Amino acid sequence: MPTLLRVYIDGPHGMGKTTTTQLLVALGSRDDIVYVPEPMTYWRVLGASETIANIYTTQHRLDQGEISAGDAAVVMTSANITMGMPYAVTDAVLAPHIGGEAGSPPPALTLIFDRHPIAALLCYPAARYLMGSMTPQAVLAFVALIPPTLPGTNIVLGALPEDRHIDRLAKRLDLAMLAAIRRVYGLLANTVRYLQCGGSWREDWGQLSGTAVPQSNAGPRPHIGDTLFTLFRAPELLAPNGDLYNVFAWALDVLAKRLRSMHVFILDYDQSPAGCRDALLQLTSGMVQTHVTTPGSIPTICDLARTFAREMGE
Amino acid sequence: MPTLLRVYIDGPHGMGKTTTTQLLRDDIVYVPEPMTYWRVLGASETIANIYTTQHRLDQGEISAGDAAVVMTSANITMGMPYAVTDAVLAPHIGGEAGSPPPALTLIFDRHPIAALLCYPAARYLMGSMTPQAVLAFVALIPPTLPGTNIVLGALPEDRHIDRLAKRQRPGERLDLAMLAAIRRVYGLLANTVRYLQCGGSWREDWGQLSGPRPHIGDTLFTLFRAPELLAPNGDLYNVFAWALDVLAKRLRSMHVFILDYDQSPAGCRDALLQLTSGMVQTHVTTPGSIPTICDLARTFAREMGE
Ligand SMILES: Cc1cn([C@H]2C[C@H](O)[C@@H](CO)O2)c(=O)[nH]c1=O
Ligand SMILES: Cc1cn([C@H]2C[C@H](O)[C@@H](CO)O2)c(=O)[nH]c1=O
Repeated sequence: MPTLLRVYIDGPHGMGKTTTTQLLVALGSRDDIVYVPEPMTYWRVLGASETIANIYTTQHRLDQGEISAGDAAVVMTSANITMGMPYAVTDAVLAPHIGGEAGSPPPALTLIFDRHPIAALLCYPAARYLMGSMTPQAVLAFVALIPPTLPGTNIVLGALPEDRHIDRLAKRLDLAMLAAIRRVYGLLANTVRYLQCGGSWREDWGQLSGTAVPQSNAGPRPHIGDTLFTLFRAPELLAPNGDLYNVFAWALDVLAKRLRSMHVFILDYDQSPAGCRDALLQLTSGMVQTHVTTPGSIPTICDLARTFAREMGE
Repeated sequence: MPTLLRVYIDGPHGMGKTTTTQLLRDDIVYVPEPMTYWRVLGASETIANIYTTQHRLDQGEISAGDAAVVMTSANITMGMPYAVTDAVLAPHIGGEAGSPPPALTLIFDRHPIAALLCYPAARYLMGSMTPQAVLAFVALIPPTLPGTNIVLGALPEDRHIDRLAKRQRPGERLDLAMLAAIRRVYGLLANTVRYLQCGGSWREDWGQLSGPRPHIGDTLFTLFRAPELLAPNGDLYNVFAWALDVLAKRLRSMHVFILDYDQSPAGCRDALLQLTSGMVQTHVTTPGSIPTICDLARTFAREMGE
């Protein structure tokens, strides 16, 4: 059976993920590498009217004190359903074709995705919770809906000094949001690593008590205060005993299950587009490939990707 | 390895699902309605907010767009406990056992599809939710594990209205339009499983909606013929078509059983218990899966069901 290499490029917006990814696709043979792009058209038209604008306008309104935190959360929660739709539908139709993990000879097909389901089911929500525009309950609700992690889930997150990032981003201008999203993804990288080194949130929960003070596949085990777990020490989720309600505890259990088997890689975006491209292309060497389930899975996957790209990525 | 029997009691609210499961020490556990999560843990009085917003919309006090945001947002809270529970329980489910008594029997008050498909679909028919939001929920429906036995209810509308009147939840408003919508959605749901099990292919029969199983117009597929989901030439956009493909996959392997609720509580209880004979049991994955499942159930019940 042919082998497949799925690679999800994710991380804070504005680092050059899109530019880079296409440079990567450009180099490959026409048909042995397909790109599932950002579904902009679904966010601006198909699923709803100008979703990105509504998000930014609401955060701005909230900041100005024109609407309440509750009003903002409803809007943000609702908008996040639209933002994550295409990732979730694509994951559900693609899953059946993924077989077991083959190994780190060239893959018959290579699927480059612009973001992974967790961007919308974990990362953006958590960032919005840090911005005060989303409840911690809604965040964990999204987390509980994260699809089972299939074998060969290779994710690439990005590295970029904040000044370089601000610069690159700056052509609404929300630097607090940029910081938030930056912290969320840092935490995420630490969380996979924490999970892969044996970290048990239930065992280290007691080590959290405090406030706010990154590698994904290298280094020692991070302190739980440096992982996504710290975010959920919110008073809304805590009971009279001081411990988390089980509903939320189970959601953190889901979070750990989902992130422990993922393969995370860091791409240094502080270089030219071609550098990033050559950079990303060299990381593919250590990513895990998987077998497809049917002999005709390759073409089906190709159709899906092209159709997705044509209908939703511009 | 011990065998487990999972039974999800679902259907429109107000038929007596709860009474019947209550009436029906350690070889059968009940995962109840997570009322406390809906009223306190996840958010403040979620059922009230739902009914108030439908009522406000009806009065013309807010727009259809405003209603959908609130409705979409609230549906996240309503389905949270079912989704979290499904996610932690899945790992313990093994393959099917067969067509002797099961070591453990899990009775649930509703299945993830009530909040991930049925309520949203009904609110769409009520004008308080977009068809895009509905399919977004459908796309998140957890993979259907083996032994997914779901019991839906049968009850004449007059008997239902009559009964609904008295079991009004905290914040609920007696809405007959909403009752009809939810009744239709579940009727369609039942037909859809059957359609799917008999070979029905929505892509092949889609044309009959604009031109020995049910007709596609009697399944959930009819609801997604909404103009919002179609391109200028009438075609369903692929994003939505894929969502329908997820819907068929999820519902085809489900085991649906109809319980007649037009009878006394003990009648229903026995009725339900006689239906368990044809439900599919599965093996658990670890030897210590039973107790873990028991803990889960009890803890869920204690923390969220009152
Ligand atoms: C993926 C995703 C992106 N975004 C934002 C980041 C950028 O502003 C823009 C491009 O992805 O959208 C969200 O707000 N939510 C999401 O789930
Ligand atoms: C499960 C669920 C229930 N409900 C409502 C219907 C009834 O008011 C009550 C069910 O006991 O809650 C929703 O509005 N949405 C859902 O997803």
